[PDB]
Amino acid sequence: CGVPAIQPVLIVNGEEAVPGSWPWQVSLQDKTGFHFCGGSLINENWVVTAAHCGVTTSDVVVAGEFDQGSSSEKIQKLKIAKVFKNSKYNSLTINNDITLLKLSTAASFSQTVSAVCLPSASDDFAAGTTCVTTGWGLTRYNTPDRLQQASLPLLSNTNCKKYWGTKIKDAMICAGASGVSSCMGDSGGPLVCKKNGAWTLVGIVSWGSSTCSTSTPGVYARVTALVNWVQQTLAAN
Amino acid sequence: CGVPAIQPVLIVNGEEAVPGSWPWQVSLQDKTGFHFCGGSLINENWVVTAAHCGVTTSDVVVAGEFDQGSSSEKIQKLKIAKVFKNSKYNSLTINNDITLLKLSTAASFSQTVSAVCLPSASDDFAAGTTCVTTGWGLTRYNTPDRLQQASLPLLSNTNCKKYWGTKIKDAMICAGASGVSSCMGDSGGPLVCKKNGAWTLVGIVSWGSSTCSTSTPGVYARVTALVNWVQQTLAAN
Repeated sequence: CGVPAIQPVLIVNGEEAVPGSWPWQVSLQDKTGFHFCGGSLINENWVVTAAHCGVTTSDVVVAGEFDQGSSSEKIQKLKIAKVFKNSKYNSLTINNDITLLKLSTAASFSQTVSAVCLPSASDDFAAGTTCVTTGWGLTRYNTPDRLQQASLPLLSNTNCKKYWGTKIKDAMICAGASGVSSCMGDSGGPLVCKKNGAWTLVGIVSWGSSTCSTSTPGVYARVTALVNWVQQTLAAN
Repeated sequence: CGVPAIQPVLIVNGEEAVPGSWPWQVSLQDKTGFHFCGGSLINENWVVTAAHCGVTTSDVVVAGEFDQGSSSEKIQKLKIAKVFKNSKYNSLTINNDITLLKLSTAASFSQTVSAVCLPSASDDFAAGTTCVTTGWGLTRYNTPDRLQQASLPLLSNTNCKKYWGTKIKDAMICAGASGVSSCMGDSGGPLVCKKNGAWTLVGIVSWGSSTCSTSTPGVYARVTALVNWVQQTLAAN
């Protein structure tokens, strides 16, 4: 996992990504074809997203897109067999914001469709570390056709509390406050960090500034606090 | 519909309701028993809630509760056969925020469990009209065991724009700004108005002040703009 065939070359204030460079990035679409949330493939049969995306078996997982306005990409619209919302999820506090999507039919991995790595529960993602977030959410609080990316730093929970207070829980990790912002439509999408040459999912786009303020920290589901559940869920289904 | 057997006697700044007086009010609970959203029974097999509640077939519809901390109420924990999210729903803008829940097994109507009425698409709910909202959301931005209620006035879209601007769409109806506020956990719940002696669902608790400010208007899904879909959905399933 985590090594794109098409190497990425480095959301409000983001940049257009190189087509197919974030192979695990999928798009959650309603019956209507409307993109409402991002997702990350972890294997050919499972997608990780935000519990708040409120995905159902009537939504579809779309893989391999770059330009959502395009009809010329070899994309995969996959049916969802079932929705696994983490029982620890608290919608009131947006805590433990993660849901697993089991596909009815397996994605066909290619150059443009592949898996992101998942970390170990004990892994350390240090404050100051520069990671990348991707997605098709608003670029202006203004919806892009083409997939955007942005490099941004991890913050420590303590420093994040400075902005958000008691809203930040252990199962949360803050990123941003750097001149870029994840925004409406980015939710469920990946926050990845590169190490020993591969990308690991450290966060799931969860919530942030009501106006996608670029000077405010973005909040993501801390994958290290949720990976045991991911593993438990895959093991059992 | 809309005529409680146990007559209601007239959420932040609300009041405890008379037990069983809002018979259509249900509670959406996760596997864990955690109440995350409200709902309204429209008949013995269907529940109307907010699309944003992100309900799945793994959540349960609970009917007949007053005190969620109690073990002595004759309540009904109903399985959900399927989730019908309105395809018009836009999560980015929280527009057309409605989902229908079809129960696996029919609720047993009683004195404490019954249906709310649905209006006609053409119905007029005038600004200034006093309605009631119910639910178990926070009473302080602080979660209540016992069901709360609050009377509050309808606002016109135009006046509401004054506070929320372009966020207010045609499928939205504002209520509050009156000294009471719907709050986290109230979502999916009812906004009912009494006329010709019965209660009609005019709104579905949708969104509002990030701090449940009592001087800010609450936003609810305007049932008149969604009732045709409700009827279409029931007709077909």
